[PDB]
Amino acid sequence: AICRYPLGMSGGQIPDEDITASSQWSESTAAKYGRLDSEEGDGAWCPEIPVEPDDLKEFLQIDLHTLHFITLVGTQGRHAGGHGIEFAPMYKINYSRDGTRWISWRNRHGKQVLDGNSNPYDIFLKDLEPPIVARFVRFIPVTDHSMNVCMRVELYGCVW
Amino acid sequence: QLQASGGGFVQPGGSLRLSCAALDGMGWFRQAPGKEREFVSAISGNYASYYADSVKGRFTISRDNSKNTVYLQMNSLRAEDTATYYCAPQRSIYQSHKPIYWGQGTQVTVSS
Repeated sequence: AICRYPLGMSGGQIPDEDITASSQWSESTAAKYGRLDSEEGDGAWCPEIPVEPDDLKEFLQIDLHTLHFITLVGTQGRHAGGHGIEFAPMYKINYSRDGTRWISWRNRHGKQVLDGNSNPYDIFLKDLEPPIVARFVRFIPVTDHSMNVCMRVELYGCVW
Repeated sequence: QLQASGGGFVQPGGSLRLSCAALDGMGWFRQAPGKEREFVSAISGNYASYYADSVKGRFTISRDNSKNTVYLQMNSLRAEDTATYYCAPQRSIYQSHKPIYWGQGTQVTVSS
């Protein structure tokens, strides 16, 4: 219903150690930096870019530890105080309850891929219907050409 | 290095258009006296335009390719908008660690 609470990415409640990723371009672009509204490091999480439209092998993983309801997600690019250009034009959500068995989130219609950002600055809020029940959430940047992506995220929902 | 111009004194509620010329990634920044440089707006290169929450709706950015100059129409100007305005080229992470050399920036005073 109305459980759109920030789960801890910008606030710091989800600590650094709980945020992992496939790869990182630099230490300053590490997974931990992919927190919504953060300007620390080089401004976001950036993998050893670019993301290949055919091989979507890159991801940002958040470990929530307990089982949550994820009703909404929020994404941003690498604003880096107006000097950054990068963002994910699209992404897909993968999720696990045990960290072993991964489920691709799919809309009521059946589409996997969600529309991402249009710039590195503005937060884009994408609702999740059906809502996700997970302990682990993965954000996979999705593209149409080999482009450099960067992300800052936030998960919204409540605990079980 | 880019050069900004077109500033001056304006009454609250007023309007002003700033100019900039010497480069796809391009941004508008301002320095209020006693404050650090902050982002105001940027035009990417499907040309995507974005504005700081503090200037959303009130300000507009547009790139001229017949004059190789980017403009910033600042409508409904309030006191808070008093600063020295600048423009600089945006960079990819691959160029993030390269020094920034700013250039000329015009004074904009929004007083009654």
